[PDB]
Amino acid sequence: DIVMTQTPLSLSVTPGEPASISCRSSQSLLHSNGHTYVHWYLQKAGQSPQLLIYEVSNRASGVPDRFSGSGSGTDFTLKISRVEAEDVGVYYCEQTLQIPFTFGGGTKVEIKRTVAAPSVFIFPPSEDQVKSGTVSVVCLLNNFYPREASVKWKVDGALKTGNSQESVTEQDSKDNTYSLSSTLTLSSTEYQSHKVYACEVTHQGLSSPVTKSFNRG
Amino acid sequence: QVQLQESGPGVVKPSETLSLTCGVSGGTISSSHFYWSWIRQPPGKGLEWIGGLYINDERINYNPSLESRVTISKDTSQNQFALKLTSVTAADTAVYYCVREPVIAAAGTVDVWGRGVLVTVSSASTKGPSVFPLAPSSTAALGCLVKDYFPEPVTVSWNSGSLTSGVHTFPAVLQSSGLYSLSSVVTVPSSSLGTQTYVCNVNHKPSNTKVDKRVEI
Amino acid sequence: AVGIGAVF
Repeated sequence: DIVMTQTPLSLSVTPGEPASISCRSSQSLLHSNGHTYVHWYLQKAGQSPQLLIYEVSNRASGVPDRFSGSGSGTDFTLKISRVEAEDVGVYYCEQTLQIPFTFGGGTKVEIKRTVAAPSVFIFPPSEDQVKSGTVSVVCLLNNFYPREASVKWKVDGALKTGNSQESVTEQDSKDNTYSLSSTLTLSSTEYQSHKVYACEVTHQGLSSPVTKSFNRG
Repeated sequence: QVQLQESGPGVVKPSETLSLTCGVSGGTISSSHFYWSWIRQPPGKGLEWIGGLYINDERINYNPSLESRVTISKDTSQNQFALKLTSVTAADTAVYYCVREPVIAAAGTVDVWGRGVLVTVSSASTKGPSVFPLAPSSTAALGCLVKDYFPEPVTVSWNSGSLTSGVHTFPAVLQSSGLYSLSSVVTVPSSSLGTQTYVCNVNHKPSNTKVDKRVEI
Repeated sequence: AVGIGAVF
């Protein structure tokens, strides 16, 4: 199988400057008929892939002049002369020279903006939740940039690993920020076996850790 | 002109057979110079090519990593493109796309993709969610935990869809129980808590479940 | 994609 290697994994662009993504094949994509069978797609969030460029350099029929493709052989480059808000998403290269067709791992293109620290909120679980027999304690990190962030759960001052799950939104189209939920899930018994619950947040927009806590009841 | 309309069951039990259909709106499946493909995308993991067929010679190609289990057919009787996959496991949970590709640029300067259908492989029973309000213990965050549902997806809105700014609905996570959980939050002016009511509306279409919860402090 | 090599 032909391996397609895409770089970088992720790119941050401020709107209007060019972007350049790289794709390299494990073997030549030139057919003896003289065509080179490599293609570029954009897949926006929750949407199906959209063909941007076919056979290295040609533009698919509805794609603006701002997208262009270059390269030969084994090395290919997609260029976006000016990235606009509408161009965010995951770009893929693909070869259709040999069976099976194979795609690159994808390049996530996001919008760069000023570093923004998260606003942190902790939600004590409602009585309904406690009578249900299992409880979820939610810690919300809202409207931060960039996407990297750390959340530690501390129960009665002790670090608590496991029993927690995280989830992150796509980049918000208005302010280019991210939000994150960290949910610590416990049984009602274990949950009521402790008193102080805290989520401790670190992020490069912060000068020091941010801790939000509550005493159960 | 041509649109690919996918359909199939959302849930398939493990070891059973997945079956998907791709209807051809605005044309016939027997048009010359087109290649028909099935591609899948596991949640958050990139695109895998399954197989395809070339109309002019009716050669059918399979990805060797799946070739044992997959059947791809053209169905002239129903103007349909079909995929069947036996002995499915959780590894086959993915969004499935059919695509029509012009094998030559004279036949077309763009391909056509179906909207994509989510197929979940699980033994869980279709179940509506429990909804719990999330209240804090200058600006305030409120939310709702949408818990213990199967399968995906769920719809969350605020105040019957009239409140959309500052709303973040986080991607669901699969629990060890095999059910999903997510949270939806919104930031509001604290000034407003005395005169405004906030209600999360949860619509779980696969189970016909509709739940409203008022969030208050 | 537009253009399929494996077919030729």
